[PDB]
Order: sequence, then C-alpha cells, then structure tokens
Amino acid sequence: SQVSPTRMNLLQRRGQLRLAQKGVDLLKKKRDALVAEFFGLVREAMEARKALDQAAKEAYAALLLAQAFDGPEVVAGAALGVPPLEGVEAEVENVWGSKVPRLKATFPDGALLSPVGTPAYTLEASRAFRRYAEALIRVANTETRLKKIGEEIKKTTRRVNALEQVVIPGIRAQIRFIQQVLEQREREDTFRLKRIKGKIEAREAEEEGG
Amino acid sequence: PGGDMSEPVTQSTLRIVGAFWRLDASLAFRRHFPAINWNGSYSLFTSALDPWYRENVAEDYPELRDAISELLQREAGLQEIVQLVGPDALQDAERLVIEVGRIIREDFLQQNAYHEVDAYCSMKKAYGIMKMILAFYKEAEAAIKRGVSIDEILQLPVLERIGRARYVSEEEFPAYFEEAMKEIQGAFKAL
Amino acid sequence: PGGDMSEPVTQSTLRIVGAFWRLDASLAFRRHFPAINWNGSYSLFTSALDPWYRENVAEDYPELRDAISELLQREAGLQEIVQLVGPDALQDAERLVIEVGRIIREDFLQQNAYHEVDAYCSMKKAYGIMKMILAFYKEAEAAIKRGVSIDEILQLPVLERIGRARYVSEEEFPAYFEEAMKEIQGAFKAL
Amino acid sequence: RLMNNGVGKGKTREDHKQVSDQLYSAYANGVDIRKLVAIIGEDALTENDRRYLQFADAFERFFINQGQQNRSIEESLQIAWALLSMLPQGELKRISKDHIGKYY
Amino acid sequence: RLMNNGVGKGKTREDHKQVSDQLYSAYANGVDIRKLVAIIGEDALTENDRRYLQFADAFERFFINQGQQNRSIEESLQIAWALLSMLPQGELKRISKDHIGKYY
Amino acid sequence: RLMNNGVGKGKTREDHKQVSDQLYSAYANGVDIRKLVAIIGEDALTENDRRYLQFADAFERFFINQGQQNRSIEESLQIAWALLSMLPQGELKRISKDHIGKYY
Repeated sequence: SQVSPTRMNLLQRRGQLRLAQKGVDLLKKKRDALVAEFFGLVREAMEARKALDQAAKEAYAALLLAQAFDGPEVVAGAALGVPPLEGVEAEVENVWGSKVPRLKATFPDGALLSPVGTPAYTLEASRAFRRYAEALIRVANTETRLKKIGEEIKKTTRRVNALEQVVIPGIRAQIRFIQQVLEQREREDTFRLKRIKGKIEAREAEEEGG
Repeated sequence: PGGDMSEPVTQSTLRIVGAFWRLDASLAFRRHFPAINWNGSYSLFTSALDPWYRENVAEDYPELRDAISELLQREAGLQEIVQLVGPDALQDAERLVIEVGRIIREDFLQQNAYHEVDAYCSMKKAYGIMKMILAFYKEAEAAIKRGVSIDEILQLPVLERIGRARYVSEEEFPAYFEEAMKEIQGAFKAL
Repeated sequence: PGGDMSEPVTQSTLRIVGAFWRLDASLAFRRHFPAINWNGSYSLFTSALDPWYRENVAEDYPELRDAISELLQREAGLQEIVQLVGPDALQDAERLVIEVGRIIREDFLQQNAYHEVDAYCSMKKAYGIMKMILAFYKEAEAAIKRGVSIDEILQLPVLERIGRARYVSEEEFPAYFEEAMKEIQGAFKAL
Repeated sequence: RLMNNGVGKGKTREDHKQVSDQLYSAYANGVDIRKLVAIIGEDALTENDRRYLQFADAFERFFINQGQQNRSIEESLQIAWALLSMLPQGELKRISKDHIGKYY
Repeated sequence: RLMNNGVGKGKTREDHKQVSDQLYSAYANGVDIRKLVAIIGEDALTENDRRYLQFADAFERFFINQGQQNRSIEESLQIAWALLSMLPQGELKRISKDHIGKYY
Repeated sequence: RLMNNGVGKGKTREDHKQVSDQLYSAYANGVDIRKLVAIIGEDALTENDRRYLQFADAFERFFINQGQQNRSIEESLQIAWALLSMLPQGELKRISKDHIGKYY
C-alpha cells in the first residue's frame, strides 16, 4: 500500500537483510544434516523381505500337492488363531507445517494355531507367514518414512530457493532506493546553502561602502 | 521530528548524558504503555546502585534481576528464528522460553497511568512479582525435562493467577504472593 | 522520471484531480495496451454515473459489471498463495477461480488499438462479453459442486468460442450474444 | 488523547475502559498472525491460534463496516461484545473478571 | 515502437507482421514454466509444456546465436519457420491460415 | 590486521601463532550449532560436534569473562589449551602435533 519512506529505515531495513541473509545463509547448513539422515534410511529398506518372500512362494505353490482346494479348507478349519487384525501405533516425529502421523502396526501374526498336526503343508505354509508378515512390516514402515522425509528435504530446499533469490535481490532493491534518495536530499542542501554564502559576501561587499 | 534517531539534535543527547531509554514506536501502536524497547535502551547507572539496593530492598535482588534480563535480552535469540520458519519446528525448550517471556512483557511491563490503582508500586511489591516468574521458569524447565509438556501447562489455571496478579494492592500483596508460593510446588509435582 | 510515484508532479496532480488511471511498467513487458492497472485506479464518479448507466446500457449493468470486480479482486489474493504453494495443493473448487480470472484478461484487456476491431467498442459489446463470463462461473460452480473435477470444464470448447469475443464486427454482435448464450447453458449441460 | 475523561463514569457503560483496550489489543494480535500465516504455510496454527485469525476478517468486515445507517452508543457496544464473544474466555486478560461475565 | 510499417506485402514479406507476435507469445509461456520447475517438480507439469520447453531451447541457443556469419532476411524467416515447427498447429492462434500450410 | 610480527618462537612464546588460529575457527563452528539446535533438538548431533557445543559454553562463561582478575600472557595461554581439550583430539589440525604432545 505504501512505498517505504525516506529515512530511518536505512539502518533498520539493512538489518532486515542482516537477519535475513544470515538466517538464510545458515538455514542451508541447518538442512545439510537432515540430508545426511535421509541416507541412513535409504540403505536399509528391502533387504530380508525380498529374501524370505522367495521361499515363501516355494511352499505357496508347492503346498498345492492336492491342497488345491484344501487351502479353502485349512483357512476355514484354521484361521483367526494368531492375531490377524489391529495393532497400529501412530507415531509422531518431526513434521513441519500442518502436522503428519506415521506409524508401525505390529501385533502377533504367524505360527501354528491349528489343533494338533493335521495336514503338513498347512503348518509349513503358515510358517511362511512368520517370514512374510514380519518382513512386510519393515518395508511398510521404512518406505513410508523415506518418502515423507523426502518431501521435507525438497520443501526445505524450496524455501532455500525463494529466500535465496527472491527476497534478497528484492529487499536489496529497496535499500538502494533509500540510498539515492537520502543522498539526493543533500545535494540540494549544499547547493541551497552555497547561495546563502554568496549573499553574505555580495551583501557585505557593499558594507565596505564608498 | 522524524523517527530517525539519526537526526542531530537527538543524537547529540546521547554521548553527553548517560541513562538512555528509547521509546519504541511500533510497540506502542498496539496498546501497551509505557512500553519501551529494551533492546534499544540502556542505562549506565546500574552498578553504583548496588549498595543501597542490597540493604534497603533485599540482599539477593540484583542476582534475581539479572536472571530476568537473562531471559529477556536473550529471548530475541529465538525471536528471529521464529520469523524465519515460524514457531513451528521450534520444539520445547524452545517454546518454553518464548512463552515465559511472552508473559514477562504481557504482565511485567505494562502499567497504566489511568488504571485506578496499580499504577505505582513499591519495590518490595514489584520485587515480589518478579520472583514468581523465575520460579515458574525453573519448575517448567524441570517439567519438560521430567516428561510432560508446556502445552497443557499454559492451559493450567495456575497460569492466569500469575496473570491478573499485578492488580491486587499492597495490603493483600504479601499473602497473595504467599498463596502462590504454596500453589507452585504442588501444581507441578501433581501433573 | 522514476516511474515511481514520488516526484512532486505526481503528487501534485492528485489533489486537483478527479480520478486516476495509473499505468505500470511491469505489465508493459508482457504487452497489454493499455497497461491500465486494475490495481491502481479509482474513479470518482461511479456513484454519480449510475443514472445514465442503468437507463441506457441495460439495467443488468450497474450490478453485473461490479460483480466482476469481485472476481478480479480475489484473483490477486489467491495468486500469492498459488506461488506460495503451486497451482496444485489448493482446494479443488478454487482452481476454478484462477482461470476464470485468466479469461477476464484474455477477453477484457488487450485490444491492441491497431486492428480494426478495437477502435470504438460500445458498452453494448462490452457488457456483452462481460455477462457471458459471469454466467460461466455459476455454471461451473454447480458442475463441480456436484463433484465433477474442475479440470473438466477447462477443456470444453465453449471457452474457445469466447476467446474470439473481441473479434466480431460490431453490427453482428447480437449474433453471438444469444446464440452462444445458449451454447453455454446448452453444451455445458451435457455434463 | 482526551478520552480518559468523560467515559463510563455515568457517561458510558462502566464497560468501556476495559473494552477498548481488549478489543483493540485483540486486533493488534490479530493481523499479526496474518503475516506469520502467510509465510509458514496456509496455516499451521494451533487451535488456540485459529480462533484469532477467524476474528480478523470478522472485525474488519462486520463491525468497522457500516452503512449510512447510524448507530447509537448502545447498539455499538452490543456488537462490540459480540466480537469479543468469539474468543473463548481465559484469553481476555485485559478485561477483568466481573465485567466479562456481566454481559458475556 | 514501429513495426507496423516496413512490414508485409508490397514491401517486406507478408509474414513479419504475422510471425511477430507468435514467437513473442511462444517465448512467454516458456519462462512461466521455467519458474515452476524450480518450485514444485519436474514431473508435476503437463506435457503440453515439454514442447514449449524444448521450443525455448531452440529459440535459445539455436536461433538467437548467429555467429559472426551473417544471415539474411529471407534466411531469417526461413529458419523462423523452423522455429515454429515443433509446436502443434492447434495452438498458434496468431497466424492466418494460408501461411500455415505454405510453410513447415 | 598486523599482528604477525607479534608473538614468536624466539620472541615471546612459540606456540601462540597457532593458538590464535585455533580458537577462532573453532569458535565460529560452534556458534551455529547453538542456533540450529533450536530447530532439530539435540538428538541429532554426532559425537565430535556435540562436544563443539559445550566448548562454547565454557568459552563464553569463563574464558572471556575476567572480572577484575588481571592475568598475563602466559597464564592465559594455558587456560585456552585446557578448554580445547574438551573437544576430541587429533583433529585440531591447524595446530601442529608437537605442541599438543606437550600440553593438554
């Protein structure tokens, strides 16, 4: 609404820059740290999961031996015998702007639960869940953390950009404007003042008289 | 005649006399009085006052005041960072202070010249107010460190008692102050 | 010389003035005769032109026009937030407004004045395209309120028709007026 | 300036003194978060602070806007309390406990 | 300031006057885009852009550069048409229909 | 600016040179942390550097305070040393190994 005025503000608005400039100088080397920690997450993710899937599936198709429809039977006859639903722990961790939850959902989930021996492939197959369920949890909880912290990483560098080359070259651009006008003020000062002298001397040159 | 303290007739006062108070402009537009910037201001006289204060007032007063400036002039330390990325992502020893101090100027730095009472104080009264807050800082510091959070602490009823606080007069003052002296230690340990 | 409102000659033609019609450098780069800046104006008779207005132009003019200023007013206010986030993470129904506004410029700015279509344009021709667009808003307003995506109105050719709005020789103006009035309430009633 | 004279003391309702500075200070407090909001996010404010910003638009829009339609000292005041109404109690320190509840 | 004379038929060639603005209007929509890479994403863009992107490069180091070899007004427009070429022909509002097939 | 022809190995104590460019560059490294700790907590500082925070506290509290105590060039260099011991060794790589092998 108003163009910033013409004096006072030079010093204040320069210290606008001092704060800003130093603030945004350093906000990067704030952020450098988090980029490090992104790497920590990055290695870890798929490792076992990919592994223990593969002998899981071994039995998955193998257990059809004549179990082509006793999968059905076994799930009927045996299931809901080790916890199969609920165990979400919503987690808070560093989240910027308007908040965000992450979480791990872990609760019991795989072993034997059938009464006695009963078919063999059953037991073996359910044993794969041990190796599955559990493993599927690690990637469920690392891969989501990874992408969230990704956004942040980006979002931070976003501000970095704006601040680094939107604010600074502009509020700079104001400051000059102060300078030249603060200065122009005084050219006229002198020039005006000059003329006063001229008067004093011209005037008293005829207070010499004669 | 401006606002530019750079102007000669003003400046010439400084560096001819001591004890400079500056009265900020953008402070006052809001509504306080006789609010000053204490991040402009500065007195010199302040060391050779120590004798009289010790004896007359309290024997431990100047220490108890410097810790107030301890927060107060340091608080800008955070202020700037607030305007660089919000109060967001300033965590908890963080937002402790901010708020403590928030109250420190909301209640220890604004009197009136029109409120019927409370517009004049003795030291010993004022002195009092000031000891409370320190306490509140102290115990809060040990609140978060222990395992709970300011978040609710703000929204304790006991904060507001520290709030309105200045208004009662002297007569009541001793005992007013004594009542909070009980109320503190219980109202921390409980929650 | 500054191109800045600052030198005396701008301040002094401002107290013996009626209205103002400030231009602006920045627009001049992206070429829009006249670089009239619809954030940099003020009449001082649109409180005393209404008699001849709602008598000759229409009667749907002293209102319907102004309700377009509200559009373009708000186009500003959102732009900030757009560049603060993107033309993305908005509420959906908003992203309407951003290219409604777009059209208030595509067909209500420019007009070279060097192409034998500009060089006098009546209120009628004006009001004409001003009102079409008004409609368009409300129509889409219902479309997406129901739940169709805001995207969907954008590809519709009825906007393309209106982009030639200022390319109809004067006489045959009621030719597209009512015609396309129906193509608007018509074709867009498919969805 | 001359205001602490002729106000409230059988000259306006006793609520006046404390009205003004509160309502005043709220708005001060108000637009302030108009800025902090427009930098950090679109909001990230707490549900305490939400109430503040909600009153921004309000204050300006209802109350300070006015028709040619005149007002009276009393009808004004009414409205006045209505904008203090929206903030929840325990946020108005600038008003004292009686007056606040007197006409809440 | 001029460029409305010394244009078109009987003087120059009928197309300065036309292709004038086109390129103008082309370049513009480039620069807008080049902002938005830098503040939201590199595939959070339409592909209606990927052509204007590459058109901006062509207009960039392909066209503007001209070395210390010469060019000639013909040759200019000649490669001016090449400049356009990349863009689909449904976007080029500012051009009379006849020339559109007279060149490509 | 001119201080090279100050303190010297054969003029007034040998190691001073390198003390000087130690505590300086060491210091500034820590004054950042003291601010950035406000944005991420302290649970994200590595070990070596976490100590570079504490350095600051002992530097500021004791080292530049000196009340009415007078000191001397020799007593002063010692103090310095001591504090530097607080952060991890084999790192203060401006200073040469010899000296550290005689003071710590």
